[PDB]
Amino acid sequence: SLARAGKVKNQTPKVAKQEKPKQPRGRALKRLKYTRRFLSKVHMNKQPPGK
Amino acid sequence: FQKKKAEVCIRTSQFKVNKLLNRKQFIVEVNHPHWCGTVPTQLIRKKLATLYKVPDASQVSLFGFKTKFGGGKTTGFGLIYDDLASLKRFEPNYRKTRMGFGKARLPARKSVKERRNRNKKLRGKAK
Amino acid sequence: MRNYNNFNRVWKAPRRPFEKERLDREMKLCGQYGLRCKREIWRVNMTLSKMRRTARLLLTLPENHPRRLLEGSAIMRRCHEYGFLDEEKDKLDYVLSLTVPDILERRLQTIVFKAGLAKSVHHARVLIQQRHIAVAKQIVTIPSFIVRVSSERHIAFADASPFGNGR
Amino acid sequence: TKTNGQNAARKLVRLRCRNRWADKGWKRAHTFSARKANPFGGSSHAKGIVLEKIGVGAKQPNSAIRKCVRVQLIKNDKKIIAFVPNDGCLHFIEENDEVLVSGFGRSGHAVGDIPGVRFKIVKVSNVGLYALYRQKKEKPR
Amino acid sequence: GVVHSTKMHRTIIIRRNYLHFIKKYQRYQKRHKSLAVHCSPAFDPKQGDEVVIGQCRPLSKTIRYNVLEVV
RNA sequence: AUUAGGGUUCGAUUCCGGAGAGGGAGCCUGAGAAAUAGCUACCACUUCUACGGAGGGCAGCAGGCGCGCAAAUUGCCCAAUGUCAAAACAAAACGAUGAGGCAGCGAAAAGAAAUAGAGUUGUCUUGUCAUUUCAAUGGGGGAUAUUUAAACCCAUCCAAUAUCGAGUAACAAUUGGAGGACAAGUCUGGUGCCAGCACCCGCGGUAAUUCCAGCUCCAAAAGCGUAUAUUAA
Ligand SMILES: [K+]
Ligand SMILES: [K+]
Ligand SMILES: [Mg+2]
Ligand SMILES: [Mg+2]
Ligand SMILES: [Mg+2]
Ligand SMILES: [Mg+2]
Ligand SMILES: [Mg+2]
Ligand SMILES: [Mg+2]
Ligand SMILES: [Mg+2]
Ligand SMILES: [Mg+2]
Ligand SMILES: [Mg+2]
Ligand SMILES: [Mg+2]
Ligand SMILES: [Mg+2]
Ligand SMILES: [Mg+2]
Ligand SMILES: [Mg+2]
Ligand SMILES: [Mg+2]
Ligand SMILES: [Mg+2]
Ligand SMILES: [Mg+2]
Ligand code: NA
Ligand code: NA
Ligand code: NA
Repeated sequence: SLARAGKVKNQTPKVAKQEKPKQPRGRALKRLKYTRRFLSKVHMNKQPPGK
Repeated sequence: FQKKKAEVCIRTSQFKVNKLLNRKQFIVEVNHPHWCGTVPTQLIRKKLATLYKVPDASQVSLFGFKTKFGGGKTTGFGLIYDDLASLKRFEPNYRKTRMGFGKARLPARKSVKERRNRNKKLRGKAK
Repeated sequence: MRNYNNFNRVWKAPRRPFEKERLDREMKLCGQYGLRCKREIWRVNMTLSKMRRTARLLLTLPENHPRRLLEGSAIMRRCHEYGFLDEEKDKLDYVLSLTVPDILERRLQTIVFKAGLAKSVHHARVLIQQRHIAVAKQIVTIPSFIVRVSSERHIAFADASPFGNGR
Repeated sequence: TKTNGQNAARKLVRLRCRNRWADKGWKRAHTFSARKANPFGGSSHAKGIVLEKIGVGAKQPNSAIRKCVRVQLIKNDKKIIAFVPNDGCLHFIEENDEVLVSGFGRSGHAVGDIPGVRFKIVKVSNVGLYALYRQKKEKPR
Repeated sequence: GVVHSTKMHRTIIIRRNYLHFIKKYQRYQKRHKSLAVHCSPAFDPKQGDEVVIGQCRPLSKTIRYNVLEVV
């Protein structure tokens, strides 16, 4: 029919991105990731349970 | 760190006497441990003239100075001519213009080219 | 046009983009030596690969082949000069055993850190980038500067730096 | 089994030359039929004009109306079907719009559940279609 | 070379048979070249005879060699 | 280029060789040309004209129009490298050179490299956290100047009596992903075989690990996707 083009994208409620503090760039970002992955079965993005 | 007066010390390397062009040729390296910026060429000229017992400083030619990375030292090339006449006779004109006794710049080459191309259409008296 | 200045690449990407063990080992090397990106490890990898390929080609030859006597001597000289190999070992077979930390240990960042002029490799990096470090009175601003064994005793703060003799 | 003779080089050369034609990729690389039949004429992209917006039903077991455009290529007047590659991106495309087309990733093979299409839209009116999708640009005129 | 034909007047065709090596297959190919050679009446070569020939200035459209000896 | 080896593939393009100057063919001069910013003629196109006539050849440089997916300034200069020449330079007296060099544009590609470093109190041996303290440094602004033919870049410096500047260091990093291949969520909303995704396998039909989004996380990072070729696989 071609009339339903963009249905879901237009339907999706618009949610604003929230103002987060700025992450370090470059070598400091690697420093942060190293000090999180080490010096602290590992799950890198563990989520809370939910249904 | 102690605050002190800016000092400049001249050194000379690969010295050669050139009878053919009436001059001495050498690399000049300057050491300026506490100098704000670059030592101007005229200052090095006066220091070199005093160092080499040259009667007049205008017969010293200096060019192509490369400051070292990290500061405190610059290196260039130097020429000491037997007299002022030899300097003005043998020097490239741009270096003479640097020292203030060069020739005036000729008109723009585009205009010279255009006038030369106009004349190719003309016979004797007119062109 | 009619310009004959050479250039070449110094690094190569890994063949497998997501190996968990390789990724973890590289992140470790980045954290412990304070690197900015994986390209630095991969540059060391290319250097090591070239050296090892040369050593294999040389060892395949008979021991008294003039090419072996020349180039093996040169490569041993370079490895001893830059501290990649210990001066005790002098055979051609010890280049084959060189590892990435062996080269990474000779970076100016790691050397400045190990010399106590910096509190960490991250302090050493910014110290080098800010012209506070001189090797034999020459300011060196490159953290990947590979330090010769002879230059290790001449690494101090730069004279022009406020940590040396500067304003 | 193969010939082994020390002076049997000609047999081996002729044999390899003959059998190299059985490799489909080599034959396609060393003949003109694919390049002639290829609407892009061997190019990576081609510019065209949008004739009409059409809906192509996805193949079983999928069920969808894949939004495509019929486009006539500027260089050779060939007519193709090209996919519009995101959600609601069909509204960025109008009839007679100038459009840049690329391959679909499989070198002329049809891709996914879209039955007989090997092309997709990447630009319209000289701006990136994905750029319009993310509202990074505006459509001229 | 070996004499291949004596049909022409004062001119003969010789063959230079050789093996050509194909690097990829590490093997050889039989190949031959043919040269038209002027033959002086001082020689009477036959088909299958071996001849030594020497290069000279062009003597015709094809002839660039002269029979120097018949083995 | 790719490659353990054997190979596969690309080579219009900087050096060497050949060829051509819209197409064809002739030719004069000359040591050397079948020369084309030489001549002659025809064929196409094409410019000026007072209609008698007379002209043209960018596959040189720059720049147009077209063609295309696809490629810069109608810039400066002969300072360097060379060529020619009746010619060293200079002295009334400066040879020509879009060859060449220099700059502009230029994320083809290549090298180096920022986007922070040390802390204090408590909170929770580390490590995150709200702080609240220090120094350091470039990006940038400038200069006694330096460089350059002149400019511009790089370097040098922020007194040598006398020289600016970071705290949301807002001077705020992106591009693709998170079911498998393949690193990373059995999170939360929306949709309901639709919209869409998906190179392949597949996901979506009301509890979507796959779509549209927020959050979080992953990979590479001043880069990262996509298409088409090609090499390995
Ligand atoms: K010519
Ligand atoms: K340029
Ligand atoms: Mg070529
Ligand atoms: Mg050529
Ligand atoms: Mg010619
Ligand atoms: Mg033309
Ligand atoms: Mg001609
Ligand atoms: Mg021309
Ligand atoms: Mg009249
Ligand atoms: Mg003509
Ligand atoms: Mg042009
Ligand atoms: Mg061309
Ligand atoms: Mg041009
Ligand atoms: Mg381009
Ligand atoms: Mg040129
Ligand atoms: Mg739901
Ligand atoms: Mg859901
Ligand atoms: Mg599921
Ligand atoms: Na389905
Ligand atoms: Na998601
Ligand atoms: Na997505």
